[PDB]
Amino acid sequence: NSLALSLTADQMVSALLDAEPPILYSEYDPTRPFSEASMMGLLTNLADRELVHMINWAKRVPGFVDLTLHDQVHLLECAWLEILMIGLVWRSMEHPGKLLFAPNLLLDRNQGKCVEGMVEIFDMLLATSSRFRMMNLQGEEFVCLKSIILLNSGVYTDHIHRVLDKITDTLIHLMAKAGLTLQQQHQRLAQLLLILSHIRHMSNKGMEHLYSMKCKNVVPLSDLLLEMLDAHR
Amino acid sequence: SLALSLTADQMVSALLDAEPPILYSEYDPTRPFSEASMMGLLTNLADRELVHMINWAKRVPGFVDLTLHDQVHLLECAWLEILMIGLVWRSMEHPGKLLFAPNLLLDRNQGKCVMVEIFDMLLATSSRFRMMNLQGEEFVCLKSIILLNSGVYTFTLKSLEEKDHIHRVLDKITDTLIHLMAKAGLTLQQQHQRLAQLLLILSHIRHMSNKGMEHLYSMKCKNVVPLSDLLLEMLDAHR
Amino acid sequence: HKILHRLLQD
Amino acid sequence: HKILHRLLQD
Ligand SMILES: CC(C)=CCn1nc(-c2ccc(O)cc2O)c2cccc(C(F)(F)F)c21
Ligand SMILES: CC(C)=CCn1nc(-c2ccc(O)cc2O)c2cccc(C(F)(F)F)c21
Repeated sequence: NSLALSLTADQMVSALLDAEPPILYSEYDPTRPFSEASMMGLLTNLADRELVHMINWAKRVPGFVDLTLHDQVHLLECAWLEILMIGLVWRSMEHPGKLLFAPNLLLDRNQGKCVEGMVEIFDMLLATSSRFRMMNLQGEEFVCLKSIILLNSGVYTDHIHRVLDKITDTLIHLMAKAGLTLQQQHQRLAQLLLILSHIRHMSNKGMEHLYSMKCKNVVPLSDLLLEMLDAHR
Repeated sequence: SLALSLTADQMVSALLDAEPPILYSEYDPTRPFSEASMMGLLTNLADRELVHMINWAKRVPGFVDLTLHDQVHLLECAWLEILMIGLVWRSMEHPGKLLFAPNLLLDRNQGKCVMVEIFDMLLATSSRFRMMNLQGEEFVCLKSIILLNSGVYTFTLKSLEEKDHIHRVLDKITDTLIHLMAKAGLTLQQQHQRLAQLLLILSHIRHMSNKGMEHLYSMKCKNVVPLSDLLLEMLDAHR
Repeated sequence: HKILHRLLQD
Repeated sequence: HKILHRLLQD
């Protein structure tokens, strides 16, 4: 009874591409953040505005609409940080060694290593970006990956499974379209999906640090961010 | 080396033979046991399993090709993930229960905390494998994937060479998983879908591990549940 | 009641 | 050094 499963591969790709949220900007102040207050201030600000675009993007992901409101809330609560991060590493691809949080906000590990901030997570994101770049990740593949994260991350907590299969078909469709052999297709599929385990890892680590930021209570957090963080505690 | 030259069936046989034994807990029904008692059983058990895991790891095709420092890192990152998937595997035929050991079969009820959420995630995961009819051959491939993949992005140069070798081995294991599914009479589409399904599970196992490591840290701070020197060092690396 | 609940309705 | 390191190299 879900329309998602009736879509074709190209239809799914188009739906997802049309769903893509815009790339948002940070403040136009040109000072490069080296403190935690300043940097974390910019990240919370950015994440807040992105969460609104993400919420409306999610509703345009095929199959998501068919879920109960409660299931939608759960999936978003589970996957919001993963979705932001994979977006980050995506737009950071063409800037090796740097993290493009926004077009006007390009950070390096010297700002990251700069308290706390966290350099470990910073480095993880960079490695992920570099890997996406070396794989020559395509935009169409990226959108499929991001939607998988949305539907899968909170799944454990048939529709979702059947929808996830459709997205799998769509990824293979894209790879076949790119001229990849059968072996290259399933190898690239595995490579991409295994990246999701690390994205999960970074999200969990990031959530622990966001939680710390909350407790330190310096750097106020929006109600939405605290509720998204609460869901994890 | 050997890992790259191995056929699919050779890879499977090698992994199946490298399988660690199923250890017993020290659970005793005649004893009271708090709920830090159950955790004591599980940490004690995990500690003993770790020696056998280290053994199993060195027999994972391509693992020995790595430097001791890389092998150490991979195990520090993946040990809890590996124990958990092992748990879920042997718990398949026990719906609603987790078989930590042949003499330690638990349902979600028995105190714990609210740890229960991790318990339920393990139950759900195990439930997933059951409906997919996960095969032992597939399982051993998945477990070796965890080992080689979990810490691969948190290890410079020539250290880059180690990474590439790991990616190749992973690629080979992917080829092996497909080989198995094809053997099972699955259509290409069904092979790709099953492959994805299996790999997505690993995301949740990573999640369960992460949550587990947090509780583990808690147990250390509380200082009631005994943790082996090895478990503490393992926990040390993660933090 | 959470903000997500509201925003998901819009 | 590390126990894990010791257990591995033998
Ligand atoms: C320098 C590092 C590794 C910080 C981690 N991080 N990255 C983002 C983020 C914000 C917007 C976006 O579009 C994509 C993102 O990944 C983010 C948002 C809230 C908390 C944290 C944390 F984990 F620092 F608390 C975050
Ligand atoms: C009650 C629950 C589900 C706790 C999670 N958990 N499960 C195992 C474990 C031990 C042996 C084995 O063969 C397989 C396992 O998953 C384990 C080992 C150390 C710490 C924890 C911690 F801190 F997460 F509780 C562990």
